[PDB]
Amino acid sequence: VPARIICGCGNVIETYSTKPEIYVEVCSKC
Amino acid sequence: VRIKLLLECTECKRRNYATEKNKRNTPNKLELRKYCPWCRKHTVHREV
Amino acid sequence: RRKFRVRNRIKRTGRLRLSVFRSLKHIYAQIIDDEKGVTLVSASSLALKLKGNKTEVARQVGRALAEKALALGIKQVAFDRGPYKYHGRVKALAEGAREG
Amino acid sequence: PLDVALKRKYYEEVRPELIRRFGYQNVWEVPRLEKVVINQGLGEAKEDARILEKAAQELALITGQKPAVTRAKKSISNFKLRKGMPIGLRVTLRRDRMWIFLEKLLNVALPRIRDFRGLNPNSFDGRGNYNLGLREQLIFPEITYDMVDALRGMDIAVVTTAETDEEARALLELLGFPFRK
Amino acid sequence: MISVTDLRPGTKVKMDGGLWECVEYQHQKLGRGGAKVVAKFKNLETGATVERTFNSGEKLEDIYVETRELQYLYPEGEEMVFMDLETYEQFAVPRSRVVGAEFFKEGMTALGDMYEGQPIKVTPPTVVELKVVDTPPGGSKPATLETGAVVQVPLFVEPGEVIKVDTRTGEYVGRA
Amino acid sequence: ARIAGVEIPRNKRVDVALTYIYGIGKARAKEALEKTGINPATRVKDLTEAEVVRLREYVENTWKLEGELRAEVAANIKRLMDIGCYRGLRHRRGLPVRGQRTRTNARTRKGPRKTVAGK
Amino acid sequence: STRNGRDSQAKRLGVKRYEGQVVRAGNILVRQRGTRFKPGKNVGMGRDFTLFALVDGVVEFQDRGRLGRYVHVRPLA
Amino acid sequence: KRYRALLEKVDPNKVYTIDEAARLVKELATAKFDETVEVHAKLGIDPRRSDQNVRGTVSLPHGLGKQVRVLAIAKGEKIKEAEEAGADYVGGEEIIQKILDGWMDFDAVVATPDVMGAVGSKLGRILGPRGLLPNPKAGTVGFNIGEIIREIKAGRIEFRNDKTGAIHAPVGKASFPPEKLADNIRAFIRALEAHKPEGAKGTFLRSVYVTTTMGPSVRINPHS
RNA sequence: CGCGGGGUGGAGCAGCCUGGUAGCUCGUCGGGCUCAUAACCCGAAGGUCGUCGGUUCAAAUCCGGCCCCCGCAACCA
RNA sequence: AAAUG
RNA sequence: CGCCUCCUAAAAGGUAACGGAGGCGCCCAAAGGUCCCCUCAGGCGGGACGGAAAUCCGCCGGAGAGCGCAAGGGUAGAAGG
Ligand SMILES: [Mg+2]
Ligand SMILES: [Mg+2]
Ligand SMILES: [Mg+2]
Ligand SMILES: [Mg+2]
Ligand SMILES: [Mg+2]
Ligand SMILES: [Mg+2]
Ligand SMILES: [Mg+2]
Ligand SMILES: [Mg+2]
Ligand SMILES: [Mg+2]
Ligand SMILES: [Mg+2]
Ligand SMILES: [Mg+2]
Ligand SMILES: [Mg+2]
Ligand SMILES: [Mg+2]
Repeated sequence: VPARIICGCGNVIETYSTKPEIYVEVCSKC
Repeated sequence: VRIKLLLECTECKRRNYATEKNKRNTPNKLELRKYCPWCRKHTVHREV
Repeated sequence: RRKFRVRNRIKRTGRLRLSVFRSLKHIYAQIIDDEKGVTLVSASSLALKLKGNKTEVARQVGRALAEKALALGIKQVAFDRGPYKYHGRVKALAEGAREG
Repeated sequence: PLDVALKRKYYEEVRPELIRRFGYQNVWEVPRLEKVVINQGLGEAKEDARILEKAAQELALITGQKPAVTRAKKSISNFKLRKGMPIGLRVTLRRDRMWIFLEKLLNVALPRIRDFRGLNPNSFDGRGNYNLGLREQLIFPEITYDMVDALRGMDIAVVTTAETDEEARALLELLGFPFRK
Repeated sequence: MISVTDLRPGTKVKMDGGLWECVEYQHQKLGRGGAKVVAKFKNLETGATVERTFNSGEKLEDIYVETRELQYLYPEGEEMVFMDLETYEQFAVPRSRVVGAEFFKEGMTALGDMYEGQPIKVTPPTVVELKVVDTPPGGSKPATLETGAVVQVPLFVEPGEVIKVDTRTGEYVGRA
Repeated sequence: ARIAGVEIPRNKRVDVALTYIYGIGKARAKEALEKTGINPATRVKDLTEAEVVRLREYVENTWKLEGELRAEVAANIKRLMDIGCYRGLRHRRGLPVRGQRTRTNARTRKGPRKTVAGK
Repeated sequence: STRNGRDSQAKRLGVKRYEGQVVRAGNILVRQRGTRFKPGKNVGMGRDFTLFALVDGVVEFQDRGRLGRYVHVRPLA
Repeated sequence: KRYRALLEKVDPNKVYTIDEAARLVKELATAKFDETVEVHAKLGIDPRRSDQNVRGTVSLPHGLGKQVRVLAIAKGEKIKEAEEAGADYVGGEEIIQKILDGWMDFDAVVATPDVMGAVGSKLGRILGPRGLLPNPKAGTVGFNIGEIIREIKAGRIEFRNDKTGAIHAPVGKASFPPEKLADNIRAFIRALEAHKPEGAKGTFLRSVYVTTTMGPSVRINPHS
């Protein structure tokens, strides 16, 4: 199933895997 | 051997036998298979 | 140093092989007689044109090899095909008293 | 799913470069991705009833492919466990599973790795393929800190139809693989 | 039925209806007579010994008294039960054939002389750990160990304190 | 509750929870909360993604710590691998380097014991 | 006083019907341990690797390079 | 009273022929629940003769069910075989903690050799005098745990001689189809007869009966 | 020249058939009791298991060759 | 109960 | 002191010695039928805990692996998994 990457560093990522409820506390922002 | 042991097979209520060799300890604790009797043909077969 | 062994053949003891070939687009099949190294009967897939299913296409080339065969004395053979996997593509064709 | 953010990027942003870069002739001939493997040794099929399936439903929880439980081939006195069954866990990623994975890895995963100052540039070498290891497994999104009794590192091996490292290097590089450079 | 010329210390055999084990063996062939085997033995259960002599012929009758390692489980009647931590069989050994059955412990690993699946000698180790559950906090005082037996110990050793005791002398050989 | 370098504290007030970091002492933790106006007493188990995020904001860039500081210090100590700075020639031989009594004590910089005989 | 002096009763192995000899169905043609020789035309082999005629005929020894050695039996034509 | 009109259903002098006590064993038992048909027999041996004690189980053609909670204490995927076998409770040296401290809601207890060690080491005295501990003779130890667990449900029950020199064992339920229990009995005898300690002087089965869980016990001819 | 057994912490002995475990007593060093020394009490260190090969997933252990060891024989002339 | 300098 | 393997044994078989050197008195209810699949040991890279071979990836590798046990013949176009 598709998904959403809700970091904190803004930047959301729409892709796929399991459970589109992802709080990636730190995407590619370092 | 001892852990080995000899044994035959009885047609289920009756005669005839096969006489194979079980193997105690390892796969043991009783054992039966399908085999053909001098009389009529094919059935189970228990030890004893 | 060899991908697939095959040799389901090699296990050919009973004369007259029904040698098959699984081409990406077609299917050929010959009735070979080793101990002579001669092919007694053919009948290919698209090398005869024929339909467009693939498997239903095989069925055809099957009946085509059988009929042709029979009228030559053949009537008893042994199937084959290396990676035959004997599936889908199977040509359980009528005639040819080779059973199976 | 037949297509992803990275998949596209490869086709319409990497494909071009490499060609322009090394100057390939035939379409195919240019670096593509074959498969990326991710296994775990665990070595923990010891006493106490080594279930360690959690690590299997997880390995695959972040992959989407139940892993294949490999076993010991020989048998070693030195470190207990021997002859057979015991340890081993590993899944092979291809096609779309291959893409929808590398994405996260490259976008969300590698990012949070204790220090991580890029990916050691030597792990190629003659390999038209690449290899790298991870200590944790929580580096991924599909899994949180709470749920995971114990830690679990793993090896990630990406195979490439590339013959050279430059070919391999560039590719994984145009894709998004950070590099200890 | 093994002869004698083929004995060796350690060989166990059945003599006079009893169980022994050659511990001394010396071929003797002096003068031109026939050879002779002069050995010394030890009963497997009692300690009793007995040096003897045999001609070259004379056969003896080897026995199969292998020594597996058993394990205590629980008391019952005037017996105590063990287990071969190997095939986990159950052996109900009569208090007599369990050397130092006391000073033992319901859960300790010891040794037994399996003779046809029935121990005739069950020895623990020379010294085992045991929790004294007795003794007056009062020097060389008596202390009832968890196994009911009593032992002489120093002062500092007080109730609850687990100690060591040579299972041959039942003497306090230090603390845990 | 992953902060600078995913180091995760929890279920207790942030004040001390921050301390649970290599580079965050009770001080840098009490000067870190007022600079983002959050409630010290609050349990880490509740705080706007913003409170946490802008928190992981400061922390990480406010000062270099664990991982990078941790590793870094070792290097600090390395440099004393010159030619013979007496402050290093004590670091090479696991011994205190701030002039502490050595005859006795000084145990903390020398593992347990070695004893040996007497005269 | 030695530690040896043992051996095993010889077994008499080898080809027991050479090329061009007439046999009858049944004749064991070869006795051998491994498969020094392999079955051929009208030549089944046994449990112990013993090649034996399958039909009345002659014996032929086909050497097949790295493919091994064969013993066939071309029946009487 | 109440057993009086219940006890008349037994010829104190007579000798039955299994079957005889089968139609009967049902008229003997009558309660507000299904009574299990018990069986007793004074075997000719001496307890004190360590060798002659009788520890053996038997898989029955009829009777016996999952009326038992079996615990499989093992390591590895043995658990998978066990759980799939019908191992109400599963788990190695972590479940020992359940039992060790209070827990006790099962009947049988199978296990695997590999984890068997710790078991009897730290469970000996507890389930030891309880006969629950895993023993080879009483086949509740091993690796083929599958059949094992799967079988304590079909019809395999133990029966170890007591100290008085007698052995008893439930051969089935009271509302059992006539020729089933009667047949289920010979199965029990033929196996216990089949276990005669080599040096047991005299006649073996000396007193063998057919009782009901609650009441009457008709002695029979164990060769009927 | 054969006959059997033996080489394991500093000493003297277990452990070896039933391969995965170094057990004991004394000694040693540390610390207490004494003015001190013993004793005694507390605690600790120490074994290429004679060597060189092989067998095993692994060997003190099973297998072989050597090296030292201890004891027994060498008779009819 | 309990040696010696 | 019977049985197996190799040498002696002189290119068929057979062949002695208080000649050289080793094994056996068992074992597997799968280590047996059959059908379908798979190919090794090692070696150089490459890789989190990881020896010097635990698991993974890439080549290179016709057999040096394996085939319960001695040795021999045999064998990956399987006798191996
Ligand atoms: Mg001879
Ligand atoms: Mg000879
Ligand atoms: Mg000979
Ligand atoms: Mg020979
Ligand atoms: Mg001292
Ligand atoms: Mg003979
Ligand atoms: Mg020769
Ligand atoms: Mg010859
Ligand atoms: Mg390899
Ligand atoms: Mg490597
Ligand atoms: Mg390793
Ligand atoms: Mg490695
Ligand atoms: Mg290797």
